[PDB]
Amino acid sequence: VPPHVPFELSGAELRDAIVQYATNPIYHDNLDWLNHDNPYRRQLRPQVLPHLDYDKVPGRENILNYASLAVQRLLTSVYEADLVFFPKSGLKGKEEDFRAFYSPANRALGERIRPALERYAFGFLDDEVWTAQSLDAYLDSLEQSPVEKAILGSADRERAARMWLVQFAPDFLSEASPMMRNVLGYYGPAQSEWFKVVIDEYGYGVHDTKHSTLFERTLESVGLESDLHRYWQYYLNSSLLLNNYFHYLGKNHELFFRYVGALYYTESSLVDFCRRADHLLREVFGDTVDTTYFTEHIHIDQHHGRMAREKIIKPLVEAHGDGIIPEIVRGIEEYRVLLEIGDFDFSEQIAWMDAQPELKKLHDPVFEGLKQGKVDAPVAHLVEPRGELSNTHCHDGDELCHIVSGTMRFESGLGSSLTLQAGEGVVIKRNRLHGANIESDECVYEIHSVGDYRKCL
Amino acid sequence: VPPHVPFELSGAELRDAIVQYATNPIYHDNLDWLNHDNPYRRQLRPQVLPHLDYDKVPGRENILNYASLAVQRLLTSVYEADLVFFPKSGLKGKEEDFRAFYSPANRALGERIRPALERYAFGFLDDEVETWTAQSLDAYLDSLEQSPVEKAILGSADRERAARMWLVQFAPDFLSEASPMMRNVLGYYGPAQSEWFKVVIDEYGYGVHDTKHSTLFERTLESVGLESDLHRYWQYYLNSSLLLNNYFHYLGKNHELFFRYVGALYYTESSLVDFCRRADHLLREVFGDTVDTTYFTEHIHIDQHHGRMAREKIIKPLVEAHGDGIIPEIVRGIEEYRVLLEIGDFDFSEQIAWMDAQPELKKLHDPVFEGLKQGKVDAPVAHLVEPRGELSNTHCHDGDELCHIVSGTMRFESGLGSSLTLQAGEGVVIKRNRLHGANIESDECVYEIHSVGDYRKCL
Repeated sequence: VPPHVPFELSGAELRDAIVQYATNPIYHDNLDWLNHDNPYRRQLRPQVLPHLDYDKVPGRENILNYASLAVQRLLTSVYEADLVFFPKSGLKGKEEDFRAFYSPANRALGERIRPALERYAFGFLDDEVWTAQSLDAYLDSLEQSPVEKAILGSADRERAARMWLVQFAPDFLSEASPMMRNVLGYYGPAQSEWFKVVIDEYGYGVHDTKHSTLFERTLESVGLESDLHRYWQYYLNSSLLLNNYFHYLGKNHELFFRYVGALYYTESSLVDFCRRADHLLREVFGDTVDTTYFTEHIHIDQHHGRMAREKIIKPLVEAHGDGIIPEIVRGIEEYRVLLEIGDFDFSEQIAWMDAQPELKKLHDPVFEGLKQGKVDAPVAHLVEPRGELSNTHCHDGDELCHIVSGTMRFESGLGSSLTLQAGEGVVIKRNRLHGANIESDECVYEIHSVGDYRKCL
Repeated sequence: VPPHVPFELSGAELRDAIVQYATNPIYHDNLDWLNHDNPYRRQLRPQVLPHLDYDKVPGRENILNYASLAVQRLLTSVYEADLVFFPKSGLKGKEEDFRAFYSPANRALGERIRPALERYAFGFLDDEVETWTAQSLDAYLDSLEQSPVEKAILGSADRERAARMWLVQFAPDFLSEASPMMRNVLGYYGPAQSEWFKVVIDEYGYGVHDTKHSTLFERTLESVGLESDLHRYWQYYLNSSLLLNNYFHYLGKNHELFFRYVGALYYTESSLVDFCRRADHLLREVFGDTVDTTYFTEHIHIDQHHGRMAREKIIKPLVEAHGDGIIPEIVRGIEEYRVLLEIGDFDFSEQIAWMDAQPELKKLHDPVFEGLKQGKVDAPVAHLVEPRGELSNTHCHDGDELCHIVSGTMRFESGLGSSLTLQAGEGVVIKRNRLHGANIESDECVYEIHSVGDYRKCL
């Protein structure tokens, strides 16, 4: 028997493999801000991917850096090759993109880089996070939320709530897809118990009461659309991370017990989430908003937490022993970490959107500070024609964008834009999602990499 | 944007990649004939994988050759990394194998070769299966005696053995019932998604485990003395059984084939009652009162299946929403599946005939062994010497072979419950494409293998 050469992919070969997957034409930059009813096109900004170092895994303090956002976007596209999508208007005239996404090549190229991508995306959780006795003590251990504060306190509550709702589109519109990955196969009575939870989310198979269909009504009632992924460029790093974590747990069955932990915790908190979400949306929108998606779990026992602990966790540790409980605990603790990152990232993004007029004015003192040599900042000189749309991304330090001539639409969130004319500009805050489009025949501008804009004031 | 290098994997690079996947220790030869409640070990015979040509895709006349068997075994193992299994006895003591099967490496190595394995396994269908409209499709759908399995089992020299061999062929499918179909309910698509989910719920007993259909088939197996741990009977799974099961994982994993699965689902539903009626009858005739056929008698009532729904609430809205251009794919799913069924019928009939003929083929060794000694045939011969316990895991050869035992004792295994004891001077004719293996029972065995091709030419 020939020796087994262990799987290995790193360095430049990994970079080339990531670029190879992502240069499929369906992943190239969009010429618009939105995907118009095409579930096969996802913007991965492949032109940047040759220049990222996938081998040095980031810690938590840098997981909102651009390389992390790029990897979350890559991973969502890789996981979703396993999901069935058709356009709302039907497949007609989109068959070419359909076959570019569902192809042997696109699957194999994505699956080859998936281990490296998952190390980059989730490796930081190793540093961030047993008997049956203490386990049942640990689970016994388990107020305005940060999201409520961000939305209710925003200078544009409806814009902030709409930005929040679209973060959930890939999760809620494909509701229970990652959980369904754990029902394939042949194992104990726990398998039918997992299946029961999936069935509830699918509305027992009645499409009108399928939970995804209810969230369609929620989106449409506040003037948003329900086609995936219309708002791809407005998905925060942290929202993709949260969604990706459950596909990670569901696809990789050595993490099955981590998912058992996460299922208990999410079911246990589902009612409080839906009540807060129902309350918040009615506050912001009034009678207009359809919150049926959430009010289907506003009764106190309208969840699966009690059965998750009794008929999933209990039989599994008995059949497989206490060696699995540290994984059950780890799934709970990892999910809680990701939730905190989401709260931080979302609140930061809303504050960044709300501050746009002040940050346009702050361009002036920051620019003057550069003249005075307060910061020795690298400069980039760019010239771009009309319609050259920079798909949304972020930078890892603060940047100053200064318009020499022309007109730029500076995009900072859904419904959040600035028109920058000659002599104007904007302070771009580190890790904030933003993009730009050129709305004059030509635009000449500069990007100064100031690091920390406060040193220029 | 850098230029896109199209995915490419062929020749020696592909051979090395298949070897690299398959040399994971959980895939090495078993020292016994059975896997003993360990669902992470699958025998891929990796030592022979360097010497197969994965680039030349066989046609139908050659899809029971050994390379096709080896690819079916690989593909089953690749697909099943997506399925959850735990040992019946629990995970304690099997954690290392558990993590060897569910690892980033094992998945990534298998997924890299999956395109090439699927071309090898399924490419012949392009030739076996040749614009449409909504009710030219309805005319075609409307257009769709002892069954081959009924004849194979009830015509057998050993009815019970033939039926047990048949039942174990279904273990990977029935014990993971509806797993490939579940692959189609992930995502976000129209009303068809919830109609598909209905069918999945129905084969999983609606989340009640004792009513769940895999548990019913567990009771079938145990009622005739077989076990229901996966994959206990791996070495007795025929090429065609794996091929049929893999075809649905293929359709399920690769959503460009979604409409083929829509067709296949209709055809299997509208065939299910006939199949279950015949299975229930033949098992009762073979085993009597002892056999539990509830798994089958769940579906012995005419029109109590999902076929009408699949036509009305799945096929009809998808054709309206996505256009008539998907109809050739719906038909192709039906026609490709029917080809695979024909192959299964032949392969299983051949295997049972081969098990039943073991006494005669042991005697046929004598006129064939001498026929070679008569200048008659110029057949290559390998001289093999092997120690005790050298269990050759089951495989097949592409031509007839004569096995002659110079000295020692060999257990020659031709099927579940089908064995020969071969001693000095004795031997057996090994028929092309038939599944078999051997174990050395003395502590040394000297024997010879003559590639006679067609043993007829030595008579």
